[PDB]
Amino acid sequence: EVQLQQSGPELEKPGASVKISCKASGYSITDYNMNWVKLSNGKSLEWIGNIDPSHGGTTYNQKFKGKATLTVDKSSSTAYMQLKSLTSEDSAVYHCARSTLYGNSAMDCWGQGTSVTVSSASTKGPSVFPLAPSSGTAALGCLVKDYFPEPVTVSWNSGALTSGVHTFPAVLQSSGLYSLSSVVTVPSSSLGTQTYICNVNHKPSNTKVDKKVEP
Amino acid sequence: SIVMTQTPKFLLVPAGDRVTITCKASQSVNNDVTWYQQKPGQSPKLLIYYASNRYTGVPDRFTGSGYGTDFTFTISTVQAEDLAVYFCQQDYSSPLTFGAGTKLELKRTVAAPSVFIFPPSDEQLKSGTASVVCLLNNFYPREAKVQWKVDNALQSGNSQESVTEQDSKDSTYSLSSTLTLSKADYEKHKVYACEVTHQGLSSPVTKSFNRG
Repeated sequence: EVQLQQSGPELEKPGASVKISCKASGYSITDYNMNWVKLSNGKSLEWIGNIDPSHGGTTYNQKFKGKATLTVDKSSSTAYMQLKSLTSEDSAVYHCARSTLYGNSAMDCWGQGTSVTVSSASTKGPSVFPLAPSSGTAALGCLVKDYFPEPVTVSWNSGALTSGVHTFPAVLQSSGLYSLSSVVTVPSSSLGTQTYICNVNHKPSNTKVDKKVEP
Repeated sequence: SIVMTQTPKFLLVPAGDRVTITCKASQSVNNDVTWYQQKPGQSPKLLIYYASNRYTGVPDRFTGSGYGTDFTFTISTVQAEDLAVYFCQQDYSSPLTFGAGTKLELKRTVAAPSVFIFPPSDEQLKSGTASVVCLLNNFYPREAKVQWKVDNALQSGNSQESVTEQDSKDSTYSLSSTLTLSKADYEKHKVYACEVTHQGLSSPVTKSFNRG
């Protein structure tokens, strides 16, 4: 029942700052250390530092001194990491993860990650277009076109449909905008009797679209 | 900082095979080594701590060993769901540092793609652009050639593709390619075709439609 719930994805301009949250539930945050780690696309994981949530002491990787500040709000069971003076080198997915307060730093429970994109480009929400099935398995999907920054989420039928789903990595177009597709294969017999709706969320632009994909 | 050198960078084995991954620390780190598994689209999960102890709930096919500088992580019988990046971590002293990971890939038998083509939606056409999508579904191995043709003319520079990570259940890949045209150009041509070459096919497969 232990969960670490991180704040959502963020677009930030170079030179700005961002404060990422990590809310603990199912345990008391003060009983364990909290760690923060960074993963940049095509690089190795890096440990930023830790914080003792009970009394507030911190250890930083020297590479992140002056870049990251770790705090905790005990009253709300929430750990925070502020990233300052942002540059494109800070674009990454950041996780919080707990480990023992007085012992080893094996990180046994991780947050879901927070994507930060540092860019001067403006946010743009996607258009969502059906990939309609046509002429005993059928394929159908949704095209999630022209958004910035990453990420988006796609589910099918509010999460009730998972088997046979493939949501592809986004591609970056020359316009500077991403596009991705999500497809599913289903029994051809179901096309006239089962509803298929893709649920698309692009949090940075506050875009939520449900699109029915009709045969 | 302490460097963790992880080898091999990639493993390709069929289900049922054993594998051993190695992490070499640049100085002694005693038993302060942890191993994590990161499956596609998920956060890392703890598997082994203090070099050789399985975390609660971890299947018994996973073990680790070592003390000093040479550490290993072993899967006695690789399963399809074990597709993941595995990485080591030292916490002997700060900063914690990680190996660069080993991507465990599943070898399975050749499987030809099922190929599907999707015209642009009328909804998109109202907006001035036309995207044509070709899907290659559930194939193996990953290498595949997709060629777009419009009225039999080979296209270049106006498509993009991406490929999923291996499926955790059947070990296949899928590939999506999008041909992007202006609406005006789309409405000047009739036959839209995607031609697929793959080692599971005895000759290329073409899926096409006639606009309208």
